[PDB]
Amino acid sequence: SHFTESVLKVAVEPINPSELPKMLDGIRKINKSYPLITTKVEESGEHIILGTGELYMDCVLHDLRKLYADMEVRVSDPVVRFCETVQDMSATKCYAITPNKKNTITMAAEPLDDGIAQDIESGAVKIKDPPRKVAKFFEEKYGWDKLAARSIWAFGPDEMGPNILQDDTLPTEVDKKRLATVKESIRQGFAWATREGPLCEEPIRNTKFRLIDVSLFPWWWPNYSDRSTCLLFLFLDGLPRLMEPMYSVSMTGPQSSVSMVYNILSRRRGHVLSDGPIAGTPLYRVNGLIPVIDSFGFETDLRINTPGQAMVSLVFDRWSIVPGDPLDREQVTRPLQMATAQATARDFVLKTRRRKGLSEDVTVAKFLEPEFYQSLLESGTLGEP
Amino acid sequence: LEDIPLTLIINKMDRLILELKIPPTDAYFKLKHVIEEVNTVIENTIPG
Amino acid sequence: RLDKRTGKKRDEQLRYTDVHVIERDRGLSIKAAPMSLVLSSTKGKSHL
Amino acid sequence: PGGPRFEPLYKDIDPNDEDFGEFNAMDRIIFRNPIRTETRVAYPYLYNSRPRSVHLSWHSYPQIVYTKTEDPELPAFYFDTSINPISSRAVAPKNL
Amino acid sequence: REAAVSTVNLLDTIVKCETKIQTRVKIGLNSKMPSRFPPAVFYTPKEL
Amino acid sequence: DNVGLPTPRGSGTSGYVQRNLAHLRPRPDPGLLEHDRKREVEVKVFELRDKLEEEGVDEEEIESRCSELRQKLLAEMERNKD
Amino acid sequence: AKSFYAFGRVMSGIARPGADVRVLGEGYTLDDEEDMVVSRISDVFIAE
Repeated sequence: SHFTESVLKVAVEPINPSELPKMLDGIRKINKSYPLITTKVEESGEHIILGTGELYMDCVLHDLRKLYADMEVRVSDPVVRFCETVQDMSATKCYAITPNKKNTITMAAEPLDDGIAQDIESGAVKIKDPPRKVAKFFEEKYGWDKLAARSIWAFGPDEMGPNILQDDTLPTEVDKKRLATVKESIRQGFAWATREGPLCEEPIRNTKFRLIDVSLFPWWWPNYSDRSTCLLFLFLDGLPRLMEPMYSVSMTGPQSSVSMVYNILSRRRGHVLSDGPIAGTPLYRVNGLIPVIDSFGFETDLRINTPGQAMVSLVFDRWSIVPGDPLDREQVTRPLQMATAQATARDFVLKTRRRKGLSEDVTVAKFLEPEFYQSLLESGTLGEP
Repeated sequence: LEDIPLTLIINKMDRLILELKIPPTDAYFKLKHVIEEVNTVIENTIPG
Repeated sequence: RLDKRTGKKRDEQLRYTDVHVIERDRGLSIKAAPMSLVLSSTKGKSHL
Repeated sequence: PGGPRFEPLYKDIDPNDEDFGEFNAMDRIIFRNPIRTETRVAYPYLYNSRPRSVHLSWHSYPQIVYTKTEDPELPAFYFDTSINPISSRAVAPKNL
Repeated sequence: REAAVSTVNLLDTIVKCETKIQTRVKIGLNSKMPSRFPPAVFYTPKEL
Repeated sequence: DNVGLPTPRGSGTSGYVQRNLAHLRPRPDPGLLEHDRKREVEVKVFELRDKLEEEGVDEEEIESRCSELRQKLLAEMERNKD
Repeated sequence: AKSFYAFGRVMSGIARPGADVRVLGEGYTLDDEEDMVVSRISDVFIAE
């Protein structure tokens, strides 16, 4: 178990395509040597390397070019990987129907409160633990409902996952043994859906799902696409935002450097939490926050642009909501230009879907039954296509 | 948090003597400041 | 061998456990480097 | 800024031979505060697609916390005015 | 006219060719020394 | 940044770069309420069941009390709907 | 850097060169046999 997440993303590709397999073997050697690194391949064909910061990826790419692959590699600009989140509760309780029209599943979605995601990341709750311990934990800590604390089925996308799946269904309308079989099915499908996510094909956090009644469960289910489709649609329908990682800037140097770091963090979408002397020394420490996507070249631009000498340590701190509406189809940015205050989320989601070889902006009809899509269009819960 | 036993090594005392050039009593105060900072973050990791 | 060094390498810190070329050129450790040693306590008893 | 200029080491790359095939899409990469040249020099293997025969510079040094004495009557050891003071409440063992 | 002003490569070529003409005059005299040749040598009208 | 003239040696320019300071800088659902009421009724039933279990009551008596409480909650919801 | 040395802690037993062993991956379980590779420890070193 490690400390911080590999938030920095670099798309690598070979200069000479004939040495494409050789690169992969080098990447495999990279995967052995650096523990927190994360290599992957998308459906767009370009390879993705996830690492901690600038120096980490610099050493990794040196070793990829020099130690292991022994060949030149084109390296894209360092970009960040995002997550998605839910702001408000569901307005529509939505359902999925099988292709054989046997099983129908209706449910709703909601966000979380503070501390649940950090606790499920830190191991305060385990799903392998007995349900009485989990129930009394949620009763003692956050004051949840006793039925709700005893009905939390799962965490996703993994055992320590930051998403919650729970049934609100009554035993009077749902047969419980079939509910257990489809409970295993929905658990694995929900894990797959939170592993994927609809907004950017990125993993999602700070979301809970509750299965609502009237849902019927006939026998047998060899299909998984319909439940995942409805999970993705309620992810879209829960008024979703996306969140970017934030580094915690820690600067150590005298007071002129403090004025400079205040200026730079003001310019780079950051803010200073605390400023204080280091006792017994003439150094001064400034602690603040910066986005990871705005931290590229920040340490160099601070060490260069000071009268005195300043030292920076950028460590991963948290996830936080980006300004702007990702679903705002109106707000269109211009190329060669930085994102504005309200266009930032839309720019990130647009260029992220473009980068991964995906389609254009999200189509509602892709994630719905056509009859339910027409019904929700007539109800007024959806915007214009 | 992993409950690995922990020991402290205060380093670079020549900086107390030759860089900062603080008198010996202030060197004691600096040493105690570092030790209490370490114990403060140990206490804040697990309260009580 | 260290007392035979001349020039600016006479001032170089040894850094026995920095062996990657990244570590020698950037001047910081990037890999956890293990060693095994025999060290003597004050009672004269050697420990591994 | 303030450094010497030499001939191009590898003048065998032009932007126009490599057409906008699949990877260099400017409608794909996200634009923030521009990357100045010192960033490419400081971390040469991350910001350059072909960093050939570059030298890794020393990353950083521990800061010298030394201040010269402008008063040639003070003792060698003293609490300098530029040094921030240490309080008894700056020690403050909270849980003992 | 317009397209000469807009085209960058044409301006670079014009500067290099004017430099070559002035260099031919300089090599004619004996020397390529810039201080020896103000703009008033070349760009003075032929009446003067 | 890096604009122009990889080496000034060829062209007779001696090419200092400039920022070109004339460049222009940029300028409701009722079903949700029904589910909440059902959740409140189920919370009351679970609290009654926990109180019966803490007092040492029998499982059959607890089930009968839970059924009676569910019937009473349904009657109250039907009576206090308006 | 063609190959890799595996550094770890002998928790039990004695590790000898040329030993027929089983390597258990990140998620081996008693029912999932596929996450295991038969191999031989060919060389044993003390890392300095």
